Amino acid sequence: MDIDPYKEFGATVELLSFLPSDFFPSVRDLLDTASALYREALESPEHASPHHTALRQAILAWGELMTLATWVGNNLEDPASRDLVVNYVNTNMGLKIRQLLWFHISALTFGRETVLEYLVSFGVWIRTPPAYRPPNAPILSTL
Amino acid sequence: MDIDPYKEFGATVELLSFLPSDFFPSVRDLLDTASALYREALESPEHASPHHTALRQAILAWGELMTLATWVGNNLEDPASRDLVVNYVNTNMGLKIRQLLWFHISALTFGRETVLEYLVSFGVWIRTPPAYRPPNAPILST
Amino acid sequence: MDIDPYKEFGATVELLSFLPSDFFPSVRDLLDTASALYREALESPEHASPHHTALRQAILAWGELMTLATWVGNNLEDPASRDLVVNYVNTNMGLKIRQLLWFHISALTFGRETVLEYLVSFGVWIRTPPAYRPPNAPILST
Amino acid sequence: MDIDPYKEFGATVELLSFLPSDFFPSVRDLLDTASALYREALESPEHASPHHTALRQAILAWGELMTLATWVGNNLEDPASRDLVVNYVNTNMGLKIRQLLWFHISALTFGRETVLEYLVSFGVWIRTPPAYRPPNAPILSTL
Amino acid sequence: MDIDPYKEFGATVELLSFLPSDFFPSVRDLLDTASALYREALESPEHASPHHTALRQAILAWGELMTLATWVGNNLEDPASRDLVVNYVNTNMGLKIRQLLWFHISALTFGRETVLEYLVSFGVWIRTPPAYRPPNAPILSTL
Amino acid sequence: MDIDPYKEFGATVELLSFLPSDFFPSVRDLLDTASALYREALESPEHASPHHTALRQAILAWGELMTLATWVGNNLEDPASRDLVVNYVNTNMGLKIRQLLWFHISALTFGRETVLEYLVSFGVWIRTPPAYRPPNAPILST
Repeated sequence: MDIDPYKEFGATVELLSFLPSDFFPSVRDLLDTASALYREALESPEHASPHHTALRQAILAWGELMTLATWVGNNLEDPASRDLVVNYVNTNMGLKIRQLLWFHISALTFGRETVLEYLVSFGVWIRTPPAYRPPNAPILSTL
Repeated sequence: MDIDPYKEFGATVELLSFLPSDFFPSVRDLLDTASALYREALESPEHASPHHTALRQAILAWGELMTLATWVGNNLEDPASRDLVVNYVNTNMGLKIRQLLWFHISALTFGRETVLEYLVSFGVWIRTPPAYRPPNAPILST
Repeated sequence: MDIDPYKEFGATVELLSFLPSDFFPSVRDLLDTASALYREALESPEHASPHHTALRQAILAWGELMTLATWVGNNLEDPASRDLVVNYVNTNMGLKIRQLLWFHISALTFGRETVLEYLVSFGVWIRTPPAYRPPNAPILST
Repeated sequence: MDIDPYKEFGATVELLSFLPSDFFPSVRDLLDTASALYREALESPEHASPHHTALRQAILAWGELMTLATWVGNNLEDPASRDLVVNYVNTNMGLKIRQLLWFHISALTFGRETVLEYLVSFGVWIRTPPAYRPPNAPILSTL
Repeated sequence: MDIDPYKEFGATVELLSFLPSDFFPSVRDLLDTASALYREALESPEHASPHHTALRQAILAWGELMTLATWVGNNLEDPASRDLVVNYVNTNMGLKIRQLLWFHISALTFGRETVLEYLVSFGVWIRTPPAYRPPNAPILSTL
Repeated sequence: MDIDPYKEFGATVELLSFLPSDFFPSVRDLLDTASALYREALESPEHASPHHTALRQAILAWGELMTLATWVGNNLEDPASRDLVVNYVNTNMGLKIRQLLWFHISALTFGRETVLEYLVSFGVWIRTPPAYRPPNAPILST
């Protein structure tokens, strides 16, 4: 069970490790986006796509991790350990959760095919060194 | 954002508030059962039933948390915070992950409706004093 | 070569990893039951169901191992190695042979699907703390 | 329950005790043969013939006996007992398991009828003393 | 024989001397992208295109070379020679492996004709002196 | 990417490693044969068959390894490391490249099915003992 979360969505995780951290914007932005755009889809008792379901589970998990951060904030005495822990959290689990959220929400809004083709073109782009790399990378949209 | 992860299956988090904490099992056994019964359906490219997807994401989350715990165990100095964090994980977040995993596993194998009937029958069983309560609470099979 | 002997029946060795060791019964009683219920179908020339074939080969293997144990008991000098080997057989290899025999016997008599349901229901029963667990775990019959 | 493992395959064990040990080659050769030729049949969750099923069970049993040998190798102090035990193993259980494996795999590759007729002719052959016995015994093939 | 490997696909090594070295990105990025895209089709027991087959052979070649690198790292004593071997490998032979990977992967995604047109357009781009050279080097897209 | 390159042609490294290593000829004679027969087809602009393509890429890999060999021979100072590296190459990677080249060449000349049958028959020949084995090993041909 080395399970790939994207295998049922056509892609893999090695695909997405090509592109950097900074392209993934803040967790709070993605959560607010998801809420504002698809609260009707999330809260309703009908699953339109498995993207929505994994999105629900990821949002719940991230809420639990925020509870973890708060609990460690309100109980531990050593500032070093607390800072190190929250740094690890908001860096690495931030990376992974932002990745997952971006993929699911992008595939919903713009379509699975378009996202896969975008990631193909981006993997071709960023894998080019600066000399022959264009300065303004591809951007995402439907048509 | 105020989501109940069970809203899409007819169930509700309040419905599991019937069940106590101690009832749900250790995590290692759950993961072992899940793998040994559904390895091929998990790793394969198919969302044959969305319970599979929830199980995928839950297992990945628990792996992420185990990586967190190991990272903390092999980097920090004060063992107080270390053991405290490990305890907090394995108790409190273990509760949520156990809830979610148990539910989705039971729904995969035995069926959603039968699981709902199991939960409500257990709530009837436990909303009852000890004496007239039979000592063999319901456990499920087909 | 990495074979699971249960792969051909929808089951999996990981699925039996739910069950503990002590649960499965002594070997002599299993062999007695097997013979007394299926002597004619075993010795007869017919592979009416492949569980019969697995049972044949398993009984022959256990007879081979009992012959091994007797051969060691009536040829060696140091009783340490003697009793050690006998213990190792009757515990560790007994585990595998008991697993295999119990499964194939239950599948012969009661049915493959019902046995799978039995295993998963037992896993639900045991992935549960002691208190809310009923003290009458499922046992099977028709 | 003096069960014959071959009664459901047309033959018996007294049939095969006519022919010698040496005709059965090494266990490792047979296992590697079985793997190389029919890993797709073994590992798949579909039983094509009861030969395959008994083959699975025999391979698992032999793996367990190898585990037995290793365990005795790693725990006992008396070299005499260890050597005697492993000798018994690789001689006698070697004989039986090689017999079983050869029969099943041969019947699969070449057919049950051909194997039974081969064993008939061989029992007629080796049961002849050297004077009137041919020097180059029968060999196995389809056509 | 000095086979021109790109000869089946209308392309040349002369066509690749248009491109500089730095244009090709790091090998780990290539492998990660290739995995996350087409891991299933690679491990799939089917030859979808000769591109796939050459890609499989090249991945195995790189695996052999990295295994060699690890062996030499874990057994050799003369350190300057060791480091020089490692750098020589991962630069000089990594270059050609990157050429191979990039070509076949881009041909899989976007098509052979498109890659050829890309290469000749890039040649027109770089063979222009830097003054009147436009600032945007072309890249690829399904847009 | 647990890749086995022979999957495109109905075989595996395990099916191929069923033979010993000594059977596999030296790489030099293989390149001699392959060149002196199919140089015109392999340098051609034509994907005549995937066997040719795997052969092309494999020959590139081996030529590049020989380039490495010459670089090492003409640029290191410590001859011990030179010997270790070079003989390690021609043993370990020599084995794999020999296997690959022989497979694809045999498939070109005689045909895929025939080479598979030859592997099977030769292995069953060589592992079976000589007395009851056929007197001569089979040798593949149309």
